[PDB]
Amino acid sequence: SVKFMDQKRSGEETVYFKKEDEALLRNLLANHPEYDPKYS
Amino acid sequence: TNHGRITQVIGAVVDVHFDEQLPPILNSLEVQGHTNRLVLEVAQHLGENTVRTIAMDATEGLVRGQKVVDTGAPIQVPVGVETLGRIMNVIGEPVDECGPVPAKKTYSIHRAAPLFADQSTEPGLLQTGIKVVDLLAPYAKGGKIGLFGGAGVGKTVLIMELINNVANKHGGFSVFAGVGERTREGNDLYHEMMTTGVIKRKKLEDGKFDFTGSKAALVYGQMNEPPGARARVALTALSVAEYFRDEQGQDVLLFIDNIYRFTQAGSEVSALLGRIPSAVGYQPTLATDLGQLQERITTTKKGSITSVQAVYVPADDLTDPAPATTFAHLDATTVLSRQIAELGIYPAVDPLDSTSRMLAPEIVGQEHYDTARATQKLLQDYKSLQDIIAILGMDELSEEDKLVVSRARKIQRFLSQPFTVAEVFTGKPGRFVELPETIKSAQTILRGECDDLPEMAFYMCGGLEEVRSKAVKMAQEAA
Amino acid sequence: ITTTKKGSITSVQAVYVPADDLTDPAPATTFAHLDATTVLSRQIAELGIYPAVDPLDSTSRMLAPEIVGQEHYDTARATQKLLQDYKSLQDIIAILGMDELSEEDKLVVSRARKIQRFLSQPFTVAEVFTGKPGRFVELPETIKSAQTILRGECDDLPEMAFYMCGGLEEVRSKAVKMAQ
Amino acid sequence: HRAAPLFADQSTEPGLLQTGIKVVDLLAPYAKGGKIGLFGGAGVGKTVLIMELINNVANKHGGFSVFAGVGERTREGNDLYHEMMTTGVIKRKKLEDGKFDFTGSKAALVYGQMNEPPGARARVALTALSVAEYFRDEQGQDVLLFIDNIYRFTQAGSEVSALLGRIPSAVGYQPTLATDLGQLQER
Amino acid sequence: KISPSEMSRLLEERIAGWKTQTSTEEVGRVVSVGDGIARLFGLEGVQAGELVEFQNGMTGMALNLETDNVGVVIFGDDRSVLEGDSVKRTGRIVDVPIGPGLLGRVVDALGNPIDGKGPIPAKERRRVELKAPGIIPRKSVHEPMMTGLKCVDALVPVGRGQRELIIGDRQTGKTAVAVDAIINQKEINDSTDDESKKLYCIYVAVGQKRSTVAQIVKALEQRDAMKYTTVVAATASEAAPLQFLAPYSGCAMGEWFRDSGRHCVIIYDDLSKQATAYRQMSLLLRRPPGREAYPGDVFYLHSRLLERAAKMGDKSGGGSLTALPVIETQAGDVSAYIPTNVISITDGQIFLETELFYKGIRPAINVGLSVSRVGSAAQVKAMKQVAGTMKLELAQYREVAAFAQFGSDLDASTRQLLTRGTALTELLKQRQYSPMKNSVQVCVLYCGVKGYLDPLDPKEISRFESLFIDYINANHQDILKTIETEKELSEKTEAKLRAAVDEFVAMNEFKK
Amino acid sequence: EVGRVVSVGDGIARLFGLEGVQAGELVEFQNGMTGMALNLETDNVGVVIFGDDRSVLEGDSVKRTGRIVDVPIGPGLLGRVVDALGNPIDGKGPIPAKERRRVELKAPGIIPRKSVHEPMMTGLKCVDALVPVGRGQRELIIGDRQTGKTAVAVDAIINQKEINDSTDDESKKLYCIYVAVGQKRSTVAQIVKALEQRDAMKYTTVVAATASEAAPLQFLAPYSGCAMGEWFRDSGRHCVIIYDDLSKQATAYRQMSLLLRRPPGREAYPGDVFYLHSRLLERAAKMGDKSGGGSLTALPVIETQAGDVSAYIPTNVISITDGQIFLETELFYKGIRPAINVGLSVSRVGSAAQVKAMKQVAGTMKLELAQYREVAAFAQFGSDLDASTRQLLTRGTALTELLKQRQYSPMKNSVQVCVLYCGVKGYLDPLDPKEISRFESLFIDYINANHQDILKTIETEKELSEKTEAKLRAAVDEFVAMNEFKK
Amino acid sequence: DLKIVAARMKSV
Amino acid sequence: ASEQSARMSAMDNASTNAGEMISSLTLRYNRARQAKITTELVEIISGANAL
Ligand SMILES: Nc1ncnc2c1ncn2[C@@H]1O[C@H](COP(=O)(O)OP(=O)(O)OP(=O)(O)O)[C@@H](O)[C@H]1O
Ligand SMILES: Nc1ncnc2c1ncn2[C@@H]1O[C@H](COP(=O)(O)OP(=O)(O)OP(=O)(O)O)[C@@H](O)[C@H]1O
Ligand SMILES: Nc1ncnc2c1ncn2[C@@H]1O[C@H](COP(=O)(O)OP(=O)(O)O)[C@@H](O)[C@H]1O
Ligand SMILES: [Mg+2]
Ligand SMILES: [Mg+2]
Ligand SMILES: [Mg+2]
Repeated sequence: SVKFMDQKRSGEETVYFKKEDEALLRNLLANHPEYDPKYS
Repeated sequence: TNHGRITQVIGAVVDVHFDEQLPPILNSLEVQGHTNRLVLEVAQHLGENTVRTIAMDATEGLVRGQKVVDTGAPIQVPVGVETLGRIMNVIGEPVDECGPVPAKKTYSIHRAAPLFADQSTEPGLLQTGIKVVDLLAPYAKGGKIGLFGGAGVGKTVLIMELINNVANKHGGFSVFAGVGERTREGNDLYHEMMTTGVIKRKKLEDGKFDFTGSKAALVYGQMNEPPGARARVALTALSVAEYFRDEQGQDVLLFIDNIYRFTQAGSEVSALLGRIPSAVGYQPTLATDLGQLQERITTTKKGSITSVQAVYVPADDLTDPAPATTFAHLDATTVLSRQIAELGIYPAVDPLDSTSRMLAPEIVGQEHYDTARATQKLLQDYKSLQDIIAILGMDELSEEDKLVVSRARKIQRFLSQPFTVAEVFTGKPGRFVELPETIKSAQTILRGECDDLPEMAFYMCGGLEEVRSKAVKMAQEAA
Repeated sequence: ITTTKKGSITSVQAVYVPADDLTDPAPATTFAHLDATTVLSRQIAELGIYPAVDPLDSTSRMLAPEIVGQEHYDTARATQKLLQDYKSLQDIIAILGMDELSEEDKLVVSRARKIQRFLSQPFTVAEVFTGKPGRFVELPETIKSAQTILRGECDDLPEMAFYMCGGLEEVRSKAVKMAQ
Repeated sequence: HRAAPLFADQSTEPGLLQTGIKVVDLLAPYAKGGKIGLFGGAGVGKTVLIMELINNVANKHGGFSVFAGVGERTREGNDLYHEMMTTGVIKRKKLEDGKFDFTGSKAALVYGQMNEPPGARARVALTALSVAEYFRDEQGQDVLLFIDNIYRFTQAGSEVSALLGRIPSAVGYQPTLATDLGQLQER
Repeated sequence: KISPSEMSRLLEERIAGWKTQTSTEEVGRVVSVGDGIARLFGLEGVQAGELVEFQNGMTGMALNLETDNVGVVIFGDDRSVLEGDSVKRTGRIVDVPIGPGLLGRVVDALGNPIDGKGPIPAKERRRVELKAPGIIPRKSVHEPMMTGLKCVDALVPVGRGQRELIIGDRQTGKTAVAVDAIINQKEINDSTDDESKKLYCIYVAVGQKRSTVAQIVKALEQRDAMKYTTVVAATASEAAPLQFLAPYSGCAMGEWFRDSGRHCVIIYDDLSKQATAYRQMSLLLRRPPGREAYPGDVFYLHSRLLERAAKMGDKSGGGSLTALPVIETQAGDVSAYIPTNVISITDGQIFLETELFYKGIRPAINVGLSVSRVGSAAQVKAMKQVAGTMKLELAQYREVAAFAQFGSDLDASTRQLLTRGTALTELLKQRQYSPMKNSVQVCVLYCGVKGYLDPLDPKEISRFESLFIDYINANHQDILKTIETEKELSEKTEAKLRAAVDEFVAMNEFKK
Repeated sequence: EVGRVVSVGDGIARLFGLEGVQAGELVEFQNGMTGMALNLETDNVGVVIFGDDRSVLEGDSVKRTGRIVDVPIGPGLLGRVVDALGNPIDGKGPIPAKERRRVELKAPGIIPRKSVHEPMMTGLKCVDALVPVGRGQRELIIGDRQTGKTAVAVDAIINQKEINDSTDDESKKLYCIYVAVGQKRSTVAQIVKALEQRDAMKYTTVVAATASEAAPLQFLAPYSGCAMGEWFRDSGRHCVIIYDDLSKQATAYRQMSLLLRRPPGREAYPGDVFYLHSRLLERAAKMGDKSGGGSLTALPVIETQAGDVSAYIPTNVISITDGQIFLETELFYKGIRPAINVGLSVSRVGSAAQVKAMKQVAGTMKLELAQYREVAAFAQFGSDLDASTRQLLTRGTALTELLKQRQYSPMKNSVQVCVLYCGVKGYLDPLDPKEISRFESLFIDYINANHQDILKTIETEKELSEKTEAKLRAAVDEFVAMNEFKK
Repeated sequence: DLKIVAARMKSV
Repeated sequence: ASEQSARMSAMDNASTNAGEMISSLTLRYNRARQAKITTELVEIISGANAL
């Protein structure tokens, strides 16, 4: 119950925020071109 | 000199009979007719001109009726700049294989603490180059620091990083005391100190040595040694530092690995000295024996000693009497966790158990205080949402709670950083993060400016700019 | 007690365990002297399973494939894996229920309950307080039955058809009689 | 320290105790020669229940009462004394010379203060119990005994046993726990 | 097994017919030493609890009288003492000075100052272990103490003559509560010439290190608080007997104010340290132990200590001696030996938690477990009128707390409770070393309970209160004077208060 | 001098006399039995007997030999089984050794030491990859009963016969010492048989202090083994010593101390248990080039109860070792054998005790296994997952099925490198998990049949250049082409 | 043990 | 609608089962607490009487 809940929580959070990080990495360089090395 | 006769031998406990002129307690006695030097420290008076003593070395080979000589004073350790760059034992003997200590003075390891009238100084801030420490548990320049943690959490690595980031830049001297740690660690530390200029050994054609410079002194009471040695080696190093404090007046740095071993040593002999055990096997004279040590470590109007103590916490139980008593003796506290180290977040500091007397708006400004308290509030909020996430899932959380979770995860990953000495584990290079950069980055993350940035980016990054660079690289590698 | 070049002593020792505590010094010391082990349990006896052997705490040194065959070894290890996978779900079944589980886990639970009930034998000496006659069981029949239950050739049968039946022919006959 | 009643001098017919309270006499009927647990601290109206039991048993059954404070807080004792003097359970009337005239009251008090050592707190319940045994035997009327707190009496016994050097029992308690509780409660 | 009389130096005298027993009952010879304990032969005539003096000037307490020896605990280190030394009686039981000469002075557990400012005048020296008051001389608690904290003064009130335990875990804010209680008395003591409306303070430290006692003294000297208090310091370097005796010395120093009729409050830091020292003294005298190796005389110890806190009647003088003992719990388990012994002795409980210290709830008072067996009797009516409401409101919030993560899905009649509870919880927050008066507390809690903070963002409440205080302190000092003098919130003053609140809200603008 | 026995009981004697006894010396009775003096009280002397007490009779004469308790050392012990005192029990001849060594000795100091850089090939895959072991290290093998500890140690012993046969340089050979405390003679005989069946005794010796043997022998046997290994350590020859189980030694010490009327402590043990194990394990070391350059690796073994490592002996031995190899029953029955929990198991030395060729693969393997452990629980429930997450699960399952091994079937380092290369570069993701157990075996035979040169190159250069990389990739492609599996 | 049961109770 | 009804029923049953498990764990906790106290005290006493 303890290790069960802890590992379930860790996996769920990991998956959710991995998806979100994939989307943010897709949409980053457009909205912040000052960091984009294409324009440097 | 008086003369006595060993009467009985029980492990590390030796009873001695004198015909006249008993020695006071804490005095040192030398056994005559032994293979190597064997020193005994008086501990009790029993009656009939008999005393009970604790051996520094192994009692193997001792004989009843064997002769003993009182020195008329307790264990006197040499002191001065001659101990610098040099290793020493509990009894002051060198174990560096470089020659004897040509000290012009000796101090008794047993002294009385400075009185209440000798007040401290201002709570000076100490910059270690570590982020979570400088932010949430600021270390004081003149106060005691504690590193609590079990086995395998990063105490020794953190002390080594502090040595690299403080002792080299420190203009005063420094001392290290190995109290029941591994000997391999001592060899590694000595080699690293010879490398980074903290020790400067120069051999000569005539077989002698020259430790000129070498602003460090080492004392070792490691696990191989018996009780009596592990206990008194801390007092030895503390006297070596008290010399520089009182007379020279220079600021001093003291590092102790681990203090808990010192307490354990007492338990190993208490039942042999006829004492009844305390709660969980420890001795009755736990709090007093530890306080008599700790009170000697304090700033005065002549100098200052900044100590850094690593406290073993067995079975990750902070309710144990030894750390429970040690908590009250410290100005700054830093508790390391296994649950955090499992996430690869090194240093594995728990920012909700670490505290510091210095974290107040009058010492550190409100820009620091409010930032730290907001970080702690965020992390506690993330901790309260753990069960809801584990049962129901992230789908049930509102967008406010999702923002909270994202920011808390980013903060957790951001407090991590790589050390220079951990290159041999991770391979990554080390970083030195100043405090204003840390405060700027934490304010930025809490304000919501970096929500767009990915969570992975905030890993082993000294500064927010590095995080941006890592995010740029990860986005470019994505396409 | 030891086999020697002269003769041999086989020994069968019943070791009490006070307060159902296996960490007591007596059984803890006794564990080191044994070549084979059989740990009985009260949790399994309350389910009416007899012999109340806990097949996970039980072990032996004569289970390796260099002594018994690889089919025996593989069947035993598959059964142990199945029962451990069923043990790992006890908490989430007690709190939430079987509905939360997936289909693989439900199949696992079914086969684990079936193989638990199948590892239950009516002895001859128990006839005085049980009534049902004794069932001697050879080893190859046990191995075939375990193989069939693990493959999935007995999922159609009920769960209470494996209780005190010995081989599988008795299980199928009891399922037939229970269909009525 | 008095021997308990024998097997012959003991009544085999149990009987309830007519208090005058509805919930008590309905769902938790008391009994003569009984021992009634009272699970409740403050903020519930315990003291008023106590005074009501005393008054009702004195009016109807004509029997007096006793209160024993086994290691109680001292201010609580003062509060109880003043509440008793207020409610009429105690009648402390001044006299001309300067003495007092405790006329017909309904309760004696025996206080073992918390500041008292172990040995006193352990021998207080027996004092009140003898004071009540007086009314039972010669007076021959039913009486009510209140002990506040039974556990404190047990603590005092455990301490006293620890001082004399007796090896403690299971959970630190004395090895004479049930025996002492029986020496008390069998009277 | 040999007796001190059986050693082979005295039997050479007895066997030789030597009858040189003219050695008086005053003089004895040390027989054994160790671990802060000494064992003597002689002194047949010494009292239990009596002081004795060695050759080298040090002194000790005789505790374990025995048929053959005498057990002594030392007020120092054993390097001074050695077998064969002589010991003589002083004749006097352990005592300490009492008077106004201690105000503004730091002293050890025997009155010996450690401030370095000078000696202590003392026309009266009082014993350390005395009988506590009885029952008739005492009086019911009907007067408050005014810690200065909103949560305590409202929901966990402390009266004069009470014993309100401050129990909690390490680093929660216990010493802060105590120091705030000390500091809040400044405006009340400086605004009065009589020594009957004042409240003096005593701060006993046990097991602490000097580098924080000095910080406490510094903080109190910054705010001019030491002029009406004194500190008793028994630190960790100081031996076990001094840590054991310091609380009794503090109670002796406060008994002067109690008997005189002056009101004083004594704070103990931490009592558990005292218990540990007592254990260390009992296990070395080879006394029989109990559970956690504590002797059976621990309950008697804390009881003797705390039953002196009292409220005397008008025939004795009307004085009082409040107590605020502090205890550290190691995991929140108040089921341990010493916490359970102390909560049974005390008239209340202030339970500080660690989960709330990091949620911004500082002071971290958990009002669910915190109680006060005295209650509203230790409150002015002006505080009763708002506290009786706020307690119920917070209890309702405590019943619907888990729904805070689901309030989006609920309906009204359950979100109002959450909102009011959140507003009150953000109101009860306070700043370190910044206490308030009861009048300001009443005004702020009237603003709170009467719904003038529901529509605000919580984060802005900390601003609101501050501005409001200045507002009233700028404009309606008459209301504060009336509440302080009459100790009541009448309908006219309540209307004035609503008027001031409306004017304040009209002047300023908030987020939500 | 001589003395007389005053009291006798439970394998312990109390003497009167011998005022010139050294604490810790051997003592001889008038019936051949020996003893060790520990408690030099004032009136009497407390001796512990090396055998049964039926021989001693409360009045027997006793004599001191003057020798501190010591044991023989040398190559005469190799291939032999001896008791705690060096007396043989194989039943074939005496011990031909001339030089002796004291049992209790001072460990070597800080200066005559160096860092750990050479690996100790354990033969297993999970250990040699994820929990590496060095020469001069002290790594604990802690677990419950019947989990595969003695098997790990015996595989470590067996893997060395190839390394030792293919050389005559004693500086590279690794000798071994197996100390059996508390075991029964049947088990020790089985271990000796398993080693002789594989020719793994010409470089090992055994020190059997079994259960029938008195407590002092169980207490002294590990120190005797360390003394026998210090010969290799100081002579420039590497040795590995295994203690099975150390806890049994602690129990024996508790028995002796309680029968000498010494007072107990926690769990009835003394306070000197930490000193006992520190004395013993600090003798393991890696010496410098001036002291020969030898080594003495240690692999103690501990049996916990109910996995409680919060106990008193496990806590100490965890705090005085340079690593941990945890073993669990859940993993043992799930199918993971050896049942090494790679989360709790660590090695402070780490990559420094690892070959570069193994570093390159094991870093990625450790990372992948961390991720798999993190999402394994979520995956079991069953929910839609991204391709990347599914890939992580597939690779973690593949690696978990790779690290399984048969008992007494160790492997060379180069073969481990090749197999883990096949596992890491993605040649097992599509394949069925249950099939991998033969993909391994066949692949091994293939690279031992036709690609010996790759193995020789990895053994010599101890790295993976691009040439060996490409050759191995081509070999794997040929192998997958020649064979067929379920996916 | 105790920590196990306490942790389980907290979780439940 | 059927889903939400079943969800409420499942939450009811889960809370009930959790209460039962809490009762059992409370019994076990008190047993272990008493055992710890007795064990520690017996250790202290046995160390006190072996002097
Ligand atoms: N109202 C408060 N607001 C902000 N910080 C506070 C407040 N009260 C206490 N603290 C802070 O909490 C920390 C603990 O302070 P304090 O010493 O008063 O608690 P404690 O329980 O006595 O700690 P210890 O266990 O060392 O005695 C300090 O940093 C203090 O500044
Ligand atoms: N890699 C392995 N694969 C399959 N079985 C193994 C493996 N390793 C060990 N075992 C099996 O585990 C069982 C126990 O063997 P082992 O001798 O290692 O016990 P142990 O862990 O030392 O505990 P103890 O000696 O106290 O009984 C044996 O049946 C053995 O075949
Ligand atoms: N900053 C770190 N980075 C990476 N690994 C670390 C770090 N700190 C500790 N570790 C790992 O944990 C182990 C702890 O060893 P050590 O530093 O001596 O801590 P302790 O003495 O508390 O057990 C290290 O060997 C390492 O494997
Ligand atoms: Mg370390
Ligand atoms: Mg404090
Ligand atoms: Mg084994």
